[PDB]
Amino acid sequence: STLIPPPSKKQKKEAQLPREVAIIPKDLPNVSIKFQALDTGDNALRVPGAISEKQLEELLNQLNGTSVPYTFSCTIKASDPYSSLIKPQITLLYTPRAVFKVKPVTRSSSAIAGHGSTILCSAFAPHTSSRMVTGAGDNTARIWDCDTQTPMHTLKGHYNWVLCVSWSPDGEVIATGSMDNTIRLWDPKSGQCLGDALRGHSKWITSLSWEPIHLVKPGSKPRLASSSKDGTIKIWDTVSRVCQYTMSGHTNSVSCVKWGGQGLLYSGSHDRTVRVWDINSQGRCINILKSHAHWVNHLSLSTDYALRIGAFDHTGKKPSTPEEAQKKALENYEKICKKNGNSEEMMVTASDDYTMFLWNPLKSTKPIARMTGHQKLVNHVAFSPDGRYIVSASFDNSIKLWDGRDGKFISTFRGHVASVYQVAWSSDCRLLVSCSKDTTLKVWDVRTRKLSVDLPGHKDEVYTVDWSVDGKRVCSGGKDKMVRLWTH
Amino acid sequence: LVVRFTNKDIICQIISSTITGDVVLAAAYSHELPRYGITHGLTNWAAAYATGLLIARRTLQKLGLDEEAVEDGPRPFKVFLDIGLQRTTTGARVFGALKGASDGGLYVPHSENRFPGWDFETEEIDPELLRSYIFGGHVSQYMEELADDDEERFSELFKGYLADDIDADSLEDIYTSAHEAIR
Amino acid sequence: LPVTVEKPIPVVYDLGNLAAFDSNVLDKNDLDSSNARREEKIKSLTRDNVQLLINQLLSLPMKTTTESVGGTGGQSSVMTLLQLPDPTTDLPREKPLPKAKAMTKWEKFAAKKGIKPKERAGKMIYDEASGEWVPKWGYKGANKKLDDQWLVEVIDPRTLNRAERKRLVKKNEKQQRRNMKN
Amino acid sequence: NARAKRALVKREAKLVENVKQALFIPGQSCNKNLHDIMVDLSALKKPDMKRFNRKNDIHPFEDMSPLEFFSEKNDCSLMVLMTSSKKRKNNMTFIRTFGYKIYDMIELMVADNFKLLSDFKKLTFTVGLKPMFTFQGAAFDTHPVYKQIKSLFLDFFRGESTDLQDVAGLQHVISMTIQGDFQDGEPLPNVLFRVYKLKSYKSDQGGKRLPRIELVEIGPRLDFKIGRIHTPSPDMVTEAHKKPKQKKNVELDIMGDKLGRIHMGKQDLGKLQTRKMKGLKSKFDQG
Amino acid sequence: EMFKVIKTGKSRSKSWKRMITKHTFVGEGFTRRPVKMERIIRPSALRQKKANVTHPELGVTVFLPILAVKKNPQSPMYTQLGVLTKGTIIEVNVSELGMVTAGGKVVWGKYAQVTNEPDRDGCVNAVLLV
Amino acid sequence: VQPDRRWFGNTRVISQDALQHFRSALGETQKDTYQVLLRRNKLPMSLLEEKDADESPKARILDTESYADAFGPKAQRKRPRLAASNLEDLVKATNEDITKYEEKQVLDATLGGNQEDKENGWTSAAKEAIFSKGQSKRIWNELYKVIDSSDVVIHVLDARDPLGTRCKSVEEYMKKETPHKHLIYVLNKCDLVPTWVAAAWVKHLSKERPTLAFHASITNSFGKGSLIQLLRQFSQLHTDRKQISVGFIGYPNTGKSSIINTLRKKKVCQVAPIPGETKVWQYITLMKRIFLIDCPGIVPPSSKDSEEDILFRGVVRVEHVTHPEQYIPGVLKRCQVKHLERTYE
RNA sequence: GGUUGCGGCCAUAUCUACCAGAAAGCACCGUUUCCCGUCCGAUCAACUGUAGUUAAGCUGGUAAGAGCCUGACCGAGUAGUGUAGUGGGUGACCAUACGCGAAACUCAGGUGCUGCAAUCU
RNA sequence: GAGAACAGAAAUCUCCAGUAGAACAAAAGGGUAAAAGCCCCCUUGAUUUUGAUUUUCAGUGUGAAUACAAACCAUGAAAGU
Ligand SMILES: [Mg+2]
Repeated sequence: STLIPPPSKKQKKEAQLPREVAIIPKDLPNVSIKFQALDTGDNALRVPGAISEKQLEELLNQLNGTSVPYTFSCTIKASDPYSSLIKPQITLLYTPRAVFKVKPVTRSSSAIAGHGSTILCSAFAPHTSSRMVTGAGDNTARIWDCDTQTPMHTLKGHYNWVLCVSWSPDGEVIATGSMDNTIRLWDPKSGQCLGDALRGHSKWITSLSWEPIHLVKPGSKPRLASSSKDGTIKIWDTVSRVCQYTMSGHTNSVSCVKWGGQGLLYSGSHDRTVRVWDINSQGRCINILKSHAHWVNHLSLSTDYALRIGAFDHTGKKPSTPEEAQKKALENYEKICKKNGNSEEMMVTASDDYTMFLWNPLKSTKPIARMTGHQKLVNHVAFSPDGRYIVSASFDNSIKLWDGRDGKFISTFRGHVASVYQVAWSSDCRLLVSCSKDTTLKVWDVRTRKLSVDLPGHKDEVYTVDWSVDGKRVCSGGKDKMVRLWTH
Repeated sequence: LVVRFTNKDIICQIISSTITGDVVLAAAYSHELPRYGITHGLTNWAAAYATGLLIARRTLQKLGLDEEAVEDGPRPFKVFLDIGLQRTTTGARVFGALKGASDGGLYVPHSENRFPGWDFETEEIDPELLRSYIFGGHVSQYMEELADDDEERFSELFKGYLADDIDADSLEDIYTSAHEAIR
Repeated sequence: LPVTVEKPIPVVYDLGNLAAFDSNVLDKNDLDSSNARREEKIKSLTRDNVQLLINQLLSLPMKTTTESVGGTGGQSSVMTLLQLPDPTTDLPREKPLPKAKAMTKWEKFAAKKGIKPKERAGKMIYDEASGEWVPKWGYKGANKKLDDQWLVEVIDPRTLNRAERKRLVKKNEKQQRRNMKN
Repeated sequence: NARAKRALVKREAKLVENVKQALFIPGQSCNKNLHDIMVDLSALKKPDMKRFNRKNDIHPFEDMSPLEFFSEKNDCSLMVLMTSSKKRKNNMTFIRTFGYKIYDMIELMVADNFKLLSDFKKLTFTVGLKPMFTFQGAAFDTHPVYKQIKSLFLDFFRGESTDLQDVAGLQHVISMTIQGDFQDGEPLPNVLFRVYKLKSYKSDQGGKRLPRIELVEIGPRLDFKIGRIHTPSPDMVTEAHKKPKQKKNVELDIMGDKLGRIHMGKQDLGKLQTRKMKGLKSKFDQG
Repeated sequence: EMFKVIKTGKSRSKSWKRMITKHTFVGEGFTRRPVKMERIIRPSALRQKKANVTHPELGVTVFLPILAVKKNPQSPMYTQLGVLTKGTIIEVNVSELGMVTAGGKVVWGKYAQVTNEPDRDGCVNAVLLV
Repeated sequence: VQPDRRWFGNTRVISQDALQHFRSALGETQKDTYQVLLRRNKLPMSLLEEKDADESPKARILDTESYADAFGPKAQRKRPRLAASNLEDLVKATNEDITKYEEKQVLDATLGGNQEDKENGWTSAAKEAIFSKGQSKRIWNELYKVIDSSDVVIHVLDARDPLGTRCKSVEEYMKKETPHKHLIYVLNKCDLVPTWVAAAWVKHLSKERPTLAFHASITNSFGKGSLIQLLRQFSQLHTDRKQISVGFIGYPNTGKSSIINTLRKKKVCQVAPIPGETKVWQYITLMKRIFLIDCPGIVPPSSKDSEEDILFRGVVRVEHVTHPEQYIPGVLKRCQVKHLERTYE
């Protein structure tokens, strides 16, 4: 075991003396401080004393008339959120917090037996963290009782690998995609298959996307969008289980499809092209984006989190009526969408060309900004729950953070020793769990841009990781065939 | 975390160390289970698991982890289980209380070599058997077996179950509801 | 509410032992056993000293690891521990230094000659004419093979070999005793 | 077999000595109150607390052999002997041993105003935590008797030495205060022993890093009167205070890089008379 | 063999010298001593820095730096000399393979055994001892 | 070979915290010329490198389209890729590109003098073999041998043109392959330059290496004491080595033999104004602990070393040059008229 | 005040012989399908609290029971020991102080308290 | 000590005593208690690598032993050892 060099005798002598008392008697600011909304609003050059964080929060609350805490950041150089009073017009930039705190995850629970093959995918239920479903190489899929950490309501009927598994935003239906050219819908509370398996695809399903609740008709059930390696996408109606519209604009395998909050569908394909499709216009393409040199992998949107957990929140409270659920989903979508002062959603496209592009498909067809610097292909990209930051995973063992507002690079989360497959954002946006080909999982804290804790214990490569809506539990799955649950 | 089992009752207590004597920070007993709807088998495996979960969640809530604090983070409450003179045998309901406490948020460092269903031929825990034991599956199986065996024993044993009109699946449902109420 | 402490003489701290020394004057009358308020003055002085010591201790740097439980010796990432410096106060040792020295009459020759220390590879040694290693010593040693073998061509020679082993062991013990005599 | 070899190795001296064990010997004249005081005081010394089985007729100042024999047999470097007499009531004699040889002895007598743990406020305490020390009075750092008292108490109550400490372990503080300053010709003021439970509160006068500290005495409260004193010889003092010992211009830079300084000397370019090349000389010209 | 007698002087009759004609690892601080002092000679052209190690799992092989030589059979005096002598176990920089043991203690070094004879080959091949 | 759990044992395992600390140290630590490295403290440098970058080298286009697809009998690339989206953009990017190409062609033609050879059909004469020294195989082999056999390398420089004589080629290899070698500079021939010139040279060169000034002569000299003290200090640093070897690197006729001779205070190494006096390295002992080594003059090949630049240095013997007359304008340019008018009649 | 759990002091807490215990809880008890281990379901593991018993455990009360414990000018500031002086004694010793400083014995008393959580007519 | 076909003064079994006149590596303070004793299950270690003493003849920025320290290892549910 190689050890850090020990301190010298001079270091010991220096440390033996007292110093660094935090009396801070007066610390009267030399320059006035003003509050400005981070988004667009400037709100007033005050000259207060050594006011604490609570005092600043109270001042902002009484300015807003709520005396809703906001996180105070200095001028973005310093870029440091009395915290900033040590460095000395000064402007303090604040953003809504959406008060919540996900307890850091540092311990596992147990190693659970199950599928006799590597785990492939997982997804926590949008409404409760007590139930979760994992897809694995074994043809069967199993739902796990996250409380007791035991299998429950095993899904059977498939005859090939369960490539992808997704949970409906309403939490009433589970959609599972397998290497076989079929998709099956299952009741989470019984495991029964909802009618005959969806069929019509010529090749295995690559990804699944559920229609957002706020766009669905009041009282009706959401549709299910699916993508296949053949390059075609079908919009399946969960009621009739029949694909109303088939789209095959992509000339190669479709990497994934994302259902935007505006009703448009954005998908990446192996043809090095990104296409925007509108469900309203009888499922017809509207625009084509051509900037990636290599194929596009894992297209993502800023609103993905809200759409996934539409009508729900970290508290897990369920809606009473369909109208209330739709209203809550619309409010949740607007909260992130209207952060710019106008209804807009950002889209980030990743590709194996060592570059990622930021797009506003509705506003303009040109890329807003180009994110570059990775040494290898970017496997995974995950927008923050509020769109504040963009994080991407690459095979070069490095994870990079980019500003979600303009795509500017922020920092690189170093520490991984193997290719990073996928990452999942925390509900409060404070933490970020990540998995890599190496033997251990890792979680990063965006606030300090530093590693939070290493989570070893997996016996082989880990391909799947997800964070619960409430943030209480984190699941994972890998080549070891053992499903692991992690929580504070 | 001191867990002791007596006749008709289960005693679980979180205990610290002091010169004047041990001090209890929180305590729970099986006789409080009826508060959550559990009326029979207060000293059984499922009751032990429920009591462990209840005490763990209660102490977690009292400590402020849910719903000199300097030097973040919250420093989760780690506790070591103590069973006194209770024998170390795989499947013992004491290990069931340990599992319940672990599920409740108390991170007791423990291996799965003594949970029910742990086979010696293969070093793997059978989660189905553990779930059955947690949800009183063994009790329901015994009731089903007695349903076609001599009725005198079935009328003496499980007499409370017959009085309350309990059945095989109703026992598991009651245990799940009791766990939810405890939470 | 106030936490700052001011004294005519600065307090001398010993962070390696969590100790603080106060040389300030003390009033004999106030601390006299006959005074009812005797306890209050001592309590206030101790409170001030403890406040100063706590401030100094919290002013020290603290470790912050990113590992997990794993080896129970290491601290969890959630925990952070103050790095106390080495003790400043000198305390007497309970026993003298064990730095006894003796060449045993072997190190002297090994230094005089060019005999380098043996590499100390291991017990394992290849036993020819067989498909097993059977280490030189430690378990089923080959040295015991002569006793278990069947023909000892050229009084039982096995007893002679055992006597030779006993003689060598006794010679080693006698050499150890001779070196201890020095 | 070799089971006792591990115990002998543990007893054997090392470059880093183990935690000193405290042996409490109940004297022949030891009284019930003295026994209770000894038990209360030793409760803070756990897990290094040891109590003898039977009462012992010990006269340390008349014959120190019994103390050395007890230390050798029990391998306890710290010893406290209870003694009670009409002249010396509640006499608690503390003894230190260096290699089983008596290092120093100091007689401490507890005044009748002592308060036991039971009589204090009903508050709890954590066993095994390192106590904090606060010495009051310049005599501790200047008076030989009080210097010896300070050293003995530090060696007794400090517990195990560690370079890393947890904040949660700072639960209680042990305070020793002298009953006022004194000069020559006056009896040595009694030493006041107090133990205070620590409490933390928000201050707002510096933030979380400077919390307000409140105290709650839990005792045991003891007032020690200085009796007979014995001191070690200078040779023993030097031997006990001896570092195990187990480089110029060489510094282990960060990352373990071993760097050596060059330390170039001054260069006097005023020397080195430039070669008088024919070109520089003005004796030859062609203008 | 492997010790070619090298003769020095105008009248070559006082060789006193030995040259290692096989590939050898000489560490990082080699720094040849004065001619008059050196007896065993290992030419620089025969000094290897990076060895080819094949991973038994995944069938992947990588070119990694050599760290040290631990156990060379046949009079391990050669181990002290650092000769490869196929059959020797040498330390390799496994950091590239990203091997991580339980507990988060990523392994950047591990043992490996050379599988090819460097005398007849211009490269070093070893099998990783997983 | 006996089986064991070692060999399949764990030896060098590192922890994440140590990796983070070393990563921070890499960017925090800075080197000082007055300090020299003694031990590298073997570390997984691979896990600490790969600092942040914003280039993202060109993607592997061949993977998306093979060579046959781009062109050939099949040639499925029926259309250009990412071509200009509009005719106006094409015109804008082509009209200016034509002017840029014309300007670049004019700039290149300003130099061509190969145009004379192309037109008149004549060719330049073969480069004289004398101008190719010192670049033989033997001299470079001796240089490498002394470098490997010297714990410290002392580089001599000519005060007249130290930068030209720096011969950076060897220094890069010294820094990369052998960090432990000090590679200390020495400003020789300071007695032939103005004092302020030498002072400025040492001031500007001291920012990277010690660069001790020296004048070499068996008779009265300068810097002998300072260099001896420096060598003694370096030997003291390697106290446990039992010896230290120092090698003299530099251009031919730079005074390496003279430096060694004055250090020995007697005639030890053959010295002559003609370069290449020392043909093979030799060991010289002083103080019983440090040994001096002098290697032949080494010159790194480079097309920018046109014979005029090489000749004015002490690299080449002027005897073998075919036409010494054509070099007089160069010495006129390199020297003021006053100095020649004084020295020359 | 009884009681269960975790303990501190560790015989005023122990040992022998006798007697009671309202409610609750310990305790015995009833069962071997499951987890579990034994030659033995005796021990232990699990189920049952259902068919009972306060017989036993445990708590409490008694013996001028055996031991045990405490305060003490009772021994006692006594014995013993130590240091000093032409005090007497030729010296050793005798008388004094001058500092430590006992115990048997004896007088009188007693035969469990107490820290935290929970529960009971 | 009370009892059991051969079986008695010594064969093996059941019960009540045993402060331990059990075997404890130790003499021995007199210690060791739901053990340091007895019955049963799993287990290699002369593992490496960093630092201060020792040695030499490519003084080996390491080739080795010694001491310390850190990883690793055995066991248990765990504290821990
Ligand atoms: Mg020359």
